[PDB]
Amino acid sequence: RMLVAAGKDSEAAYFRSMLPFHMVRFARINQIINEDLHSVFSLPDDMFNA
Amino acid sequence: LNDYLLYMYNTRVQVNYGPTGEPLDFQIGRNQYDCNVFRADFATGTGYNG
Repeated sequence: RMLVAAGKDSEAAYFRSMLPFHMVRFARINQIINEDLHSVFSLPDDMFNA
Repeated sequence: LNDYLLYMYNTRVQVNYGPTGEPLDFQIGRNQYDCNVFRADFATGTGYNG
């Protein structure tokens, strides 16, 4: 919305077209973090929050 | 079709979104042409040949 309001059109449409690639990449990252990096070596919650 | 209508649009053409968030739920142009009629509905023919 900010890019469109500022008169930027080509790259606004470029990002709008590139959105599914972004979503797929971040889904892969979430899957790796949640289902591969789980061990006792993972940081405890009380330190992660702090 | 929803992805096509929002490709390379600027501030000159006015876009007004709706509350539902469904595809094709906006009013476009100075005359505010309602685009909700193009969503599929099998009870009565809308947005297709019949």
